[PDB]
Amino acid sequence: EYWCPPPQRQVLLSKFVRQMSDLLPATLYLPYLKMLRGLASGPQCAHYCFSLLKANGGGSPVSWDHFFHSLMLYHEHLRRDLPLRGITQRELDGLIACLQLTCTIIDWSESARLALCEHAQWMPVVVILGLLQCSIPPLLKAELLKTLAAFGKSPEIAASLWQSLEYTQILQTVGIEVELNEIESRCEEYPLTRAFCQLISTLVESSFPTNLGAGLRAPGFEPY
Amino acid sequence: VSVINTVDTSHEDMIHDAQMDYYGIRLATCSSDRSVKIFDVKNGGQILIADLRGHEGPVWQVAWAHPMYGNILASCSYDRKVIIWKEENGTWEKTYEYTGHDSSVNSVCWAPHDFGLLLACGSSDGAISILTYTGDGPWEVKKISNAHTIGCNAVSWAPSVYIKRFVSGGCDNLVKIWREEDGQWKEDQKLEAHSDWVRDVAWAPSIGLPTSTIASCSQDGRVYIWTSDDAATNCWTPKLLHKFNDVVWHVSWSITANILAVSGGDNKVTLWKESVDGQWACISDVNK
Amino acid sequence: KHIQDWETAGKVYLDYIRVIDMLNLIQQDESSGCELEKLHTKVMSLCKWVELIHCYTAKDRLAQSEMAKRVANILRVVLSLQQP
Amino acid sequence: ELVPLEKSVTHGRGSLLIDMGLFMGRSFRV
Amino acid sequence: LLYAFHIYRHNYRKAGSVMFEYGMRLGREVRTLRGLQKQVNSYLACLNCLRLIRPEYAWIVQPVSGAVSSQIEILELRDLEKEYVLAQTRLTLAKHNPSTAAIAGSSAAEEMVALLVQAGLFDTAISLCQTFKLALTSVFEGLACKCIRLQQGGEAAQAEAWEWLAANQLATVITTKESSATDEAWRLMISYLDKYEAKNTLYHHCIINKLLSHGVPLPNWLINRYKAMDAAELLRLYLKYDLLEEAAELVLEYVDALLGKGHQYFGIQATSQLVWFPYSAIDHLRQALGENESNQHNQAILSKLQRKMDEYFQKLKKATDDYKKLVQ
Amino acid sequence: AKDAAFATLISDRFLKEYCERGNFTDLDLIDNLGSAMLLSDRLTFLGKYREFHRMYSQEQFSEAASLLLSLMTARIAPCSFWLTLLLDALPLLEQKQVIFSAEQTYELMRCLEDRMAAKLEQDSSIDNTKVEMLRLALARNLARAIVT
Repeated sequence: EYWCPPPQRQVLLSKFVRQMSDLLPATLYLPYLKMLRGLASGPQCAHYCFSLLKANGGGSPVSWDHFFHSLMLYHEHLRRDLPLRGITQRELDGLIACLQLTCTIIDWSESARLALCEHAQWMPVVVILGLLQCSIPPLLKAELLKTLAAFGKSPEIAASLWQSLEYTQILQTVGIEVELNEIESRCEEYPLTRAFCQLISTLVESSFPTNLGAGLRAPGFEPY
Repeated sequence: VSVINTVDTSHEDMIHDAQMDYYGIRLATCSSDRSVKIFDVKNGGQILIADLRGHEGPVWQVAWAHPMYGNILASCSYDRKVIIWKEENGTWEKTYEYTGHDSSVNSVCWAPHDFGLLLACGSSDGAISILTYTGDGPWEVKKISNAHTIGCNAVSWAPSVYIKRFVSGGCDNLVKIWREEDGQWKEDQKLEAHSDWVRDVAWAPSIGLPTSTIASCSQDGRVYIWTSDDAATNCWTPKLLHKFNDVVWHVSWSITANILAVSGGDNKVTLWKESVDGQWACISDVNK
Repeated sequence: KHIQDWETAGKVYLDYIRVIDMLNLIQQDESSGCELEKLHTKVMSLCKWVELIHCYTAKDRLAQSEMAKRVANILRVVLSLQQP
Repeated sequence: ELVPLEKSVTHGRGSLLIDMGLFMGRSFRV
Repeated sequence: LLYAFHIYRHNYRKAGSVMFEYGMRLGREVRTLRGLQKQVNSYLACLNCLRLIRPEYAWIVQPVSGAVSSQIEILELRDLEKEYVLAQTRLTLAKHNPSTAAIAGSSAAEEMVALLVQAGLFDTAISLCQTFKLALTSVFEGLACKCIRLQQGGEAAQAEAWEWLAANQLATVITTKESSATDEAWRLMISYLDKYEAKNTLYHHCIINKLLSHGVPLPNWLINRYKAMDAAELLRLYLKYDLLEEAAELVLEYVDALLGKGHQYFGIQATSQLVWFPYSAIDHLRQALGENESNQHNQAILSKLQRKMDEYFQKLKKATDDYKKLVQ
Repeated sequence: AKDAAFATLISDRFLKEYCERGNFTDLDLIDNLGSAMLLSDRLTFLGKYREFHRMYSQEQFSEAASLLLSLMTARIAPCSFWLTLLLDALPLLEQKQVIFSAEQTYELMRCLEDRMAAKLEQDSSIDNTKVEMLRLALARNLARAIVT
């Protein structure tokens, strides 16, 4: 109903999608991002809403150019400070909602899931991989890793992902072992561990890959 | 002095020359990547509007034409081809390709709108070609052979005052002025002062002045100022501006106040303005 | 006098518009005979020129056909109101 | 970035007269 | 009946107009699969009728069918051609996939192109791009992707690949046993490129870029063609993925070509005139070499290259003096 | 040897000879291929073309036309044979008793338009006349169908 490909009702709705896009106040940015999270359910409703964000930045504060540029700016700014503008609580809740909406679009629809990964203009794949090698707060590491899974659902990206998690040595085969013992074990909450298993379970489901890394280690998936 | 929008050219090599349009809304740019790019800089926003690739070698110079004839842009090149682009309904297409030269075409300069749509092409074969669009039909070509012994580096037309005249500088150490007499381009003057290759000559757009001024930069570094009080007399007097240690490349006059911009091999731009008494004085030093 | 091609296209368009207006007015204003004769002469001249319209673009063709049709209708009306 | 300061080999071949113009392309004056 | 009557009366223009009206009204009201097919048929008929115009009377005065400001869309054949191309691409996509079928049902040209490339119907995407003057970059990139996939892929992928090649058009039959499906797809792409070619920089660029998705040793024929056309671009892509040794080999070969040895393979014409040397690239290469400074072999090759270049330059200077004297 | 490549080659040479002479050689050998025809796509085309030839000659015009349209739609034929098949379809439409149905002629129209696009990416005059006559006949048949 929210997507218009006209009955007076359809015009008053498609207007309501566009008439509400006018507001730019920071107070309605979080909910309007949650609204689109609801509207992007069902594959067709994902691609169309993926195309709406694409054109809105071809500047409107919600767009594919702003989302992927805002993450790239935080890559350079958080890397230039390696041996701190900790992403403000509003820029954090702004980024989580922009990643929670992206996860709901690419899960329901795979066409977007194919189109959003192989992309070269924004190049999210290794830019995410280069973002994990700069040590960050654990919440951003997890959402980065999670989006890697929904991107890896596609088989060809899954095969490309299993050869990358091997070269990056995210798990040391300094990493998830220390965060589980020092941070999650102190908070008595384990949201990072549940998510790292859910990523492995998807990549194994696509394939139990051939020997993960020769030369570096003795071949195999055993250390994981 | 003040800093406005800084453009991102998305280029791959050294931009050899640039040139803005009549109204200052666009900027053409040419590089050694065989590509002439058009930029729409309006209200501080860098927008690449067109990318024109038709050359086989490096592009040396780009020149915009007068508004009345449309958006005509000339681009000379190493591949002996002078390509004239034209914008129709927002689309840039090649309308004419003059291939009548034996070596690299180094400079293109349009004539004042009063004369017509004339374009002069100076090439390293020592020849200057005058292309003329009569409105209907193709381009009439008048080639001045053996203009310079070694090669021609730069051409520039005189402000309309109508006797069609243009000045050309070559590697033969001589700055030559040309004049159209009886429909034929004939050599008018031979100005000799340089001890080496003339790199660029530009005729001042004299405003409200009986005198005609031409500037010439050279390989040795000596920038000379050529002045003729009476056009009839054709007696040109040179005046040394400053001997730069590094090779001076090109010279450019300001449209409104006649301020010469000189660039040397020292990667710096020195602005020179003549005082009331007559002595030339540098007003600012804008280095890269 | 100075405008080139003035006679051709200019006269054509002017004639078209004037003919429409005059036809309408005269029909309503007791059909004055002298004005009717003038209209006849003008419409004959206009036919003579419509055939000579040169075509460089597609719009030229469409406009030409439209004008021809309208002038033929007007010519028929004029014959009807004069001879019969 | 444009090379900081290579001014010897390319300068000797910059004084060459076979194609001083091509060797003097690096220049600019708009 | 109306349609038949008009076409019997040779009123090609009128028949076309009636069919256009037909199609519009059709769609507007009936949006079922059958109704949509009928609209397509109607547009096809309209196009065909308009094209029957007499050669003598090569003019079709067509007005906008405002009544499904009375506009007059003088479309000649161009615009209706575009509409029907769009409809046919919608139809072809519908057959391959059902959801994208519905999506084409209500979309635009760029959207059609996108979905076709995803599904793997490349030749159709190529044709659509040409009609709306859209560039062929997308299709070339998609083809390159499939080729890279097959280069290192499973058996099932190989068979599906063979299949979609038959959907496209392989020019000739080659008996080579070693070729397999992958090599057949390579040749298809190559042929499509040669026929539907435009700006060279664009197509070669996109192919090479996509090939280097995860690295690939380029074949010698391609290397030679590129060297003969755009050696500078060939060098830039090397530095993009850090292939310094290959870059140095290319530089040495270019130097040899500029000296007359195998100049044909580099597009060097040479009365000396052309001597364009990419100095900036050499500079960047030297900078990349002088960062890690660990491999002794790299340092040695750098030194060799530098010595050879110095020799080249002295010879160039001698030739220079000679030619200057000659002209004078 | 059950080789698809050599069979294709041989079938191609046969078609070339036919075009030049105007008549097929060794007609009998071509009629009884049977299941050997499925070895190559080009061989398959040859057999079906010869069958059409036989059919329309001995008053089986309807079946022949159907076979021709089938061949054209399957794209087995090379592009030069496409035009010949269309020329044959022309007198089939022309005959007083309508052979091709409306939908079949629409499919032929689509093929002709698709051929025109691919072609771009005397003879012409005859083919345009052919196109026009085709259209006229198709339209008359369509009228008769809308009628019936």
